[PDB]
Amino acid sequence: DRATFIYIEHAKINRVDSAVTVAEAKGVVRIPAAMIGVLLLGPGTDISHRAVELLGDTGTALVWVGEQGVRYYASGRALARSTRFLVKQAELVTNERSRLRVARRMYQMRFPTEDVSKLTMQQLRSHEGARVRRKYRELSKKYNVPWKKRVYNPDDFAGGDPINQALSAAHVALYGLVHSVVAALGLSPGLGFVHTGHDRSFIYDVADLYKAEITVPIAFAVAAEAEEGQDIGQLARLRTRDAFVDGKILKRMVKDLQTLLEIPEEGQIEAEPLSLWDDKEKLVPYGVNYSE
Amino acid sequence: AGPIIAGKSESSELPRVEDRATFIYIEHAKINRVDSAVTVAEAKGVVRIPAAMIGVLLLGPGTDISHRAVELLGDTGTALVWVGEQGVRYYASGRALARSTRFLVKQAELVTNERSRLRVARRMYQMRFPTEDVSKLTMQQLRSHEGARVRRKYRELSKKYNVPWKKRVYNPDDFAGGDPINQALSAAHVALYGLVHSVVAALGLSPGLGFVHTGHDRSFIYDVADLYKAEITVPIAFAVAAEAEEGQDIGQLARLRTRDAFVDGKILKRMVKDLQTLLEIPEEEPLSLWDDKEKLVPYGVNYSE
Amino acid sequence: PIIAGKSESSELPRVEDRATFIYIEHAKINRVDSAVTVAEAKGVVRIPAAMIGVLLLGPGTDISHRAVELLGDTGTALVWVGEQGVRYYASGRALARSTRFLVKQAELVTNERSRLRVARRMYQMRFPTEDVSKLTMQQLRSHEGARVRRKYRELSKKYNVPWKKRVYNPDDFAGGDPINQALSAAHVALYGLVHSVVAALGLSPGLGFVHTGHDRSFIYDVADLYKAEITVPIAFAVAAEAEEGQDIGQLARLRTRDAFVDGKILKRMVKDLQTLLEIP
Amino acid sequence: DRATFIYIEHAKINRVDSAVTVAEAKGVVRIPAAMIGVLLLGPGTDISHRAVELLGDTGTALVWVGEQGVRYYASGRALARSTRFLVKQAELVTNERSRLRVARRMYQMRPINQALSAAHVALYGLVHSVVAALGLSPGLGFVHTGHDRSFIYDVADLYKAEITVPIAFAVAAEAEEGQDIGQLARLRTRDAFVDGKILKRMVKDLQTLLEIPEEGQIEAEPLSLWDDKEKLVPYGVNYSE
Amino acid sequence: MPMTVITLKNVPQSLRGDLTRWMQEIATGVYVGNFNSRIREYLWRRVQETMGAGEASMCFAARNELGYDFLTENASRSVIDYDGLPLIFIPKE
Amino acid sequence: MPMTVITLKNVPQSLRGDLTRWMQEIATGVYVGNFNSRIREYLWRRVQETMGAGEASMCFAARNELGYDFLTENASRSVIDYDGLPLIFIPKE
DNA sequence: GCAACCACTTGTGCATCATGAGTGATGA
DNA sequence: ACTCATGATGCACAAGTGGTTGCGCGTGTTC
Repeated sequence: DRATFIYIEHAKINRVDSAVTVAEAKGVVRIPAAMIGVLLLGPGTDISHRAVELLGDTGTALVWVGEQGVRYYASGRALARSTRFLVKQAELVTNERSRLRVARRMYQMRFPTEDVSKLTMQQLRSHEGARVRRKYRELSKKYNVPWKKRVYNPDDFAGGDPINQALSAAHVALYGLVHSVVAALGLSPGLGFVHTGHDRSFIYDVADLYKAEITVPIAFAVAAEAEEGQDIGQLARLRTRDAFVDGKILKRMVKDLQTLLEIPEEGQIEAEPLSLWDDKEKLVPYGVNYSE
Repeated sequence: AGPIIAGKSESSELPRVEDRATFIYIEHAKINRVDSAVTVAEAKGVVRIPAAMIGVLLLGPGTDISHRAVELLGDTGTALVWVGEQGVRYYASGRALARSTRFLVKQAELVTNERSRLRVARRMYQMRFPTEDVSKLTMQQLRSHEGARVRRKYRELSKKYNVPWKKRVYNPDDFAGGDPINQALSAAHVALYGLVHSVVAALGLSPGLGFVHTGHDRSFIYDVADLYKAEITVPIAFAVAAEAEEGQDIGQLARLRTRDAFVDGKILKRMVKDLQTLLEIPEEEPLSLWDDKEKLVPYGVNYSE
Repeated sequence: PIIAGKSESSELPRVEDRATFIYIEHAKINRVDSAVTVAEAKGVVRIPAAMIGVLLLGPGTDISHRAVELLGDTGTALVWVGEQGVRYYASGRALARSTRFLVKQAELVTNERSRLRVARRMYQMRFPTEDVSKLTMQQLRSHEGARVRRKYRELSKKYNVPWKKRVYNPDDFAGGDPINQALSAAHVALYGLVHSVVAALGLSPGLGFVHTGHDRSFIYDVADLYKAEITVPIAFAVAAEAEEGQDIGQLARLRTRDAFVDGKILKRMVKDLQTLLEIP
Repeated sequence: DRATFIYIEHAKINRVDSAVTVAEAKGVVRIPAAMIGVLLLGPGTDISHRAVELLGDTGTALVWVGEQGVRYYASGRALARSTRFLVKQAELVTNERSRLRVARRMYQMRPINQALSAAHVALYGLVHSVVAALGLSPGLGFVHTGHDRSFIYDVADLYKAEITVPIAFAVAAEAEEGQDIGQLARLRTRDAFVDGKILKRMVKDLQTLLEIPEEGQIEAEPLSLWDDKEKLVPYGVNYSE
Repeated sequence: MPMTVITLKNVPQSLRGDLTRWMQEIATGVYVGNFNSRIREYLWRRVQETMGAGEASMCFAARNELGYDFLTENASRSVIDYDGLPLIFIPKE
Repeated sequence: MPMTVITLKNVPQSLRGDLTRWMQEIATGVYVGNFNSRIREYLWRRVQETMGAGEASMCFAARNELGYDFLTENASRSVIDYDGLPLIFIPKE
């Protein structure tokens, strides 16, 4: 019931007998294949053929991500080739009753202090619009960042206020993490409940649960402590990856996904965002060898 | 449109899914991105892959691939399949280069509904065997009958080319062999599965939302590939095994003839049209909100008051 | 062996499959590195002479001996298209090594009955809506003239351009009017193409049927088959659509090349040259 | 009845009003266009468009030849754009009686291998130059048929046995070891052709073979620009240096 | 599909490798590939603002009697129209 | 008539000017032209017997997935077959 | 670790120039 | 006068090596 989300970067992964060999700069680590649930291959990663074969033999989910999963680049199969999440999501989105229930549940997740089990889609979207306006206004007041209106161009990132650029960069980093988690769990990024018609509708639906809590404050902080002529997008992406370093957000995302899909708590899985050289003490008893 | 940078390309700039080359097989090399190019660096020299024209990239034994190379291949819509020994070993692909989920939505609506799923499975069976009529066959009967006729086809093609076959059927789940016939069958089938995975990932369809196969994330890949495994991969692999002589690389000639049969059979456009017709989709911003009364609602708008 | 600057007829494209013409003026055709190079003041343009049938030499072109030798080797005929008509012709050895066409043309031009029959077929091709089964030689000339003036008048009225009751002649047709320049340009392009095709097929340009007495009579006879169909309407259209300050010759050559490509005058010309001489 | 055959080489021909201008190394020669007749443009010739126009106005047969007509490269129109010789040749060649008569008339008139081939090719070039200048079709041959140069070969067979064969045998005897025999044969043939008597005889025999009446015939004048300055000064051919 | 030919010289190495994703290199700075009109137009569009201060020339099948046409942007050898016929012009220094 | 491309370098100037009689030269050492199979074969045979101590590579339309096939004679970049797909191979010094 | 940018050497080939040698491509 | 071959002669550009920075490509509750 425990899934480990191992993050690898700046390393060359190979295979010896049944364990992947992560040749970092710090040293060589010998993680057994069976313990790895999800492999987050970050930048500067050279994966071998035998490593991929061994990881796919044990049902590992290889997801090629950015620094701490800010960007989703590619992914392999699902965690243990488990399509039960995908089937449940398809069943929930297919008919209007379960789609309505799931949308209400996401809006409730975004509305802890209000009950939205009786509001309609028009009322729900109006409430979210009011909530995001209020959140933007109060964060602007807190961070002393001037704010007028969310204006941006999907094709012209350079032209825009620094706050809007930071918002876009942080939101896209959150989208990358959402897509990484979704691809690891085997869900379909296109089968969205509130958003529909796009290949990443579910990604945006899930990321909207964390926009008002994670990425919007990060973007406002970035815009506040930014100098003129500085790369706002890079700053926001780096701050978002720093926030993603802890791994609490990824575990919360896995739990919230399983909650949304009505997965019983008995059948729910638990994400374990392990680290290699920061969690040597935890991994040594599991058989993970270390070399220096 | 927007600014154009090396290594990142839009869906429009890419060829259509049905207008690309089928597959390339790379082994004992090291795929690596240098200067925004998918480069295969062997011991002798370096080969640049035209990934925009390639549907799926097949990674063989001894193959090392970098992170940026994987990102570039995913950007070009090229799918990654680690085709080692004993069949396909892994799958990988980037974001779908189709921004509309209409195909995926229709596939989900068909697979969730039991009657729709049964109808789709019957359509696939009819497409595999057009002469018969299966308007009254059930799911278990469909599976048993497809297995029986696949075994019969294998026996017939073994008799035609006079090759010893041990009454076996190819299965991507742990199929191993050492005979040249086994190697040719494995090569043709892994090429077919890579092509099917590339097409499905390109069209936005979910590989796990299968109708005939269930229980894994690549069930729909198996379902789509079964439509053509008996009509191309098996006869071509048997022909390769019959033609193969002493001291000849079975995999090389098997993949060569597999590509020849894919080109002659027009497997790529045929697969696109078969996926069009199987989902009962008539010929015809993608993102929008969902509503009950008004169906789709425009996105990117703030609803005050 | 293979020597740079020399090629066989097999290595050259067929008469049908090459471009129609290239016009050159105020330049210097020259051979450097065994290439047909057209040198202007601003730079040099190298011509793929194997892909062009005839090269029109306008005013100011200074061509050398080896350039002419190379152009004749490629099969590209030369015509000096000066002001007021075609001024001089030139062609190298025919890139057709069989004279079956030439022998047949000779045997149908020496015989008077054969000459009558060939002129009959050419009139029938120009005017397929009539009957000339009993029509004679000078009457054929008179009918051809009457119908060419009728076509000229009809096209002048259609495009609303003043025409001074004349028909273009290759010999001394001088005019400053835009219609005169357009007619001259289109007609010299047609005559150059006809001369190129005739020289390429091994036919004798002097063995004419309607035209006789000079060595370019067959050229005139072949060009008459397409003069009123293509070149005259093209020239009238050019004069109609011509603006102020627009080079009449350049746009006229544009339009006549477009008509040649659209009308397939090259393949049609070879096919007609085959049928007029009864080659099965 | 005078048809001058002016051979120009190593020159640049431009046009002064109603007179071509030949600018060789020796000097500048102005020639009225009416007396050009046949202009044999040898190697090193850069003919101008306006000179071509003037020569075409006066019925000039421009033929691009080699050194003294060894090789035939290209040709323009005929003498006074006349086709009487061509028409006569065609009439003689299509029917059987005149063809047999002309073949009989030709028969009545009529290292070492490499030299013979080179000399024969030089004779072919000169014969083709003369034929193209006169207006005859090189393809319509009497003894030889089915080739683009059949008539050229037939006419060259007249002079093969008494010009090309002696030259080829002389150069074969005189040849040094490791020497280009073809170049030597071509140079000796052009040296033989310098005098121009062979050109006159080729023109005379071409006119004779077509049964052209002697009164209506025209005689060839192998004119030389510098070797015959005294002959051209009364003609109006200005000279300069 | 018409065969498209692109020649690059003095261009950033990033574009040199980028064009290899669509059309191969047969010689230093020479590219050949089969595309339709839309892909070729988008690829020349990409080349235009990626070549930097370099020279790019593209040749593709066309509907003229030569059978091809040329697109060049900031190239040594321009293209001159000789009465509806594309001929490569080489300016003299 | 399919489009054909020939690239030359380190070849005699005679061949450089001679190929311009058939196919135009868009950039230094690269030629483009539309010919049938016979003319293209004759042009390639002419190139083989005139370049001498040089390298030549030709690209032409073919009947494979990429739509083209390559002929090279003593060229720096060779051509190798990937399951029937011609891809350019660049040797490492 | 990977990949791009960058500086910087090193090198291959192309284009220009000046000189000198040929007039050329060679089958009934 | 032309054209080609040849010998210097210089020059633009490409490929390599060497550290140095960064991990990248930025919409989806904006009219």
